[PDB]
Amino acid sequence: AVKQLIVLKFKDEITEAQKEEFFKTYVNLVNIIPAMKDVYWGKDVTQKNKEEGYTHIVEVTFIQDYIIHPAHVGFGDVYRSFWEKLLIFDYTPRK
Amino acid sequence: AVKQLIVLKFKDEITEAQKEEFFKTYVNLVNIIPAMKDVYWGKDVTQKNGYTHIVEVTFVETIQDYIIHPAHVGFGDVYRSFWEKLLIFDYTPRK
Repeated sequence: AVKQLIVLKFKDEITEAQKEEFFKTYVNLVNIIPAMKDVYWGKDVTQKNKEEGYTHIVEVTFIQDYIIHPAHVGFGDVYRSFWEKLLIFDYTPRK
Repeated sequence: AVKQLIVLKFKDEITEAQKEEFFKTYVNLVNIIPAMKDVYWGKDVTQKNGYTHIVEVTFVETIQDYIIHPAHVGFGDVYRSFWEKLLIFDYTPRK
């Protein structure tokens, strides 16, 4: 199974309630994007690399059907102003 | 459950065989460290952004035990010349 890791920092203007609604909306995308099987998210507690400033993590389990899906594109349309930086990684987890 | 996410880029001199050995050793750490419950790793395929690899470790208090642990310290002592940069995040996955 294939995973997508999203690492992000929100702009300073964005409030806590706004972030909770951002993640809740992204989690509910699972029910309307057939490619999306699972989503978890989390906030970094240790701030080991605070020079970089990334604060949150999203784990999505599945990608082209998702990328152009209007729900996915629409989510990007609504919330793009929320994030100051963003890294995306796609990979197959192994041992 | 608490997860540790490690994002890294290797030095250009590091070879594919070395990286494979790096990850197999890191994965076997689950056998030596009681706090370490599970490990997966993967290589980013998309290159959307310089980071190339991810490691997912499954366990916050029992993270301190891992961090100080001689096997974890020893792993860093062996292999830290391998990586050019790394990010580390600790979080509790939720939805």
